[PDB]
Amino acid sequence: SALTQPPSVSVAPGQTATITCGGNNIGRKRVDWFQQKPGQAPVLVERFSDSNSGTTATLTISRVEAGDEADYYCQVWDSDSDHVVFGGGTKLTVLGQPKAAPSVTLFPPSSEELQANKATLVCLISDFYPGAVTVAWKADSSPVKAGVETTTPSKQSNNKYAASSYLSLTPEQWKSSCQVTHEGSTVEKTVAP
Amino acid sequence: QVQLVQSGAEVRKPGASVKVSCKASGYTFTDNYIHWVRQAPGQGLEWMGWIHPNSGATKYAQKFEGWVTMTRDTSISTVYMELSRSRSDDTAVYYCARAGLEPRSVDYYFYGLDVWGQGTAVTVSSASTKGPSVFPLAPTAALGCLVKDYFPEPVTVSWNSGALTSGVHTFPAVLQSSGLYSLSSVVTVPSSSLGTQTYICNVNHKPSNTKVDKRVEP
Repeated sequence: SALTQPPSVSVAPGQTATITCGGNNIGRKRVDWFQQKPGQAPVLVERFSDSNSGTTATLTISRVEAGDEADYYCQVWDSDSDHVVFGGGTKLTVLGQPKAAPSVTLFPPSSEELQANKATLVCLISDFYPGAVTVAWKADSSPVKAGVETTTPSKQSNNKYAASSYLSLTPEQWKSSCQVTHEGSTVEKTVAP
Repeated sequence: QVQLVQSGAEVRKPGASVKVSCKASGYTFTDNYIHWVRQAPGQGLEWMGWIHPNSGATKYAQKFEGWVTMTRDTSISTVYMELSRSRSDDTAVYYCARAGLEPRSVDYYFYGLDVWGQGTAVTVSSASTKGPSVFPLAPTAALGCLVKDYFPEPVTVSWNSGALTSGVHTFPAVLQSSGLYSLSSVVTVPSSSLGTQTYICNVNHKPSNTKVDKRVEP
């Protein structure tokens, strides 16, 4: 078979969320649901209840908290082939936070780096949410899409996301800024000898 | 009680043969199927197959056939799963799970996977071990240290040997197109904190036995 699952579901606390695993001939087959909190092993699963329309199986969470936030996978078993099939996965986001703004910090090369004949610019982004940013570098007001390294937004202990970006260039190009976008609201920095 | 305890993380070079173990305790080992499933970095779950500890019969997923082999020991109640010629696209976390969840009827006779192992993180890379290259960053005021080019991504940064713990923020690492990791850690201080005390960053990178202490001054 093949189970189709919605990529993402967003729900505010104290509400009710439904996740829909969709397949065919899900008649006598029973779908199992798995909860996987980030960085942990998944566990099989009084608010959690399940259903099966024969073509659609649904996992329902009534009165959502924060500890309910996770990836949820559904799975069955094709008797005919003997193969276990899993869903695509759903990132359940529980909107328990208010908009915020990134804190960009740009640092120059440590001189010694030039002594080793390199140039690396670090742009540090912290305390931002929702969790995506479109970083873009620039050399003297001109775009730079060459030697850019960025990361996946990562959750802090304090529940906000943080990311960093490094610009890998040469000292030659150095004495010869940082622009971070978040929901339109672009934040800038400075680069100078 | 009932649990499966897996082996420790693996970092191996391609062409190697990673074998992961899964110890079964808390129940009669020979009673239940044990499945293996893998999870690619930040992706979903993909079934690899199952093995019966009793008979030793196995069943591998179509995609996972001829290169992966599942085994059982019994004498010590442990199932193994082996990639004999591992590749870079094999980097993922591997879970074993027990099928102990009872069945409803005869229309769907399949034991559900209730107790899962802790997972074993296997990283396959042709990159070799490299000690870090720490650089000091000049500057509320922000300080910090930039640690570049190192492998693997297992390391730790502290400040003035455990002193500074307040305004410290250590960022996660980036994986570059070279296969080497990089990170930076920064401290936010009151704007006149440099003159009173000079700060020092401490970097511990166990896989290369490298420890560096770097003084940070403008």
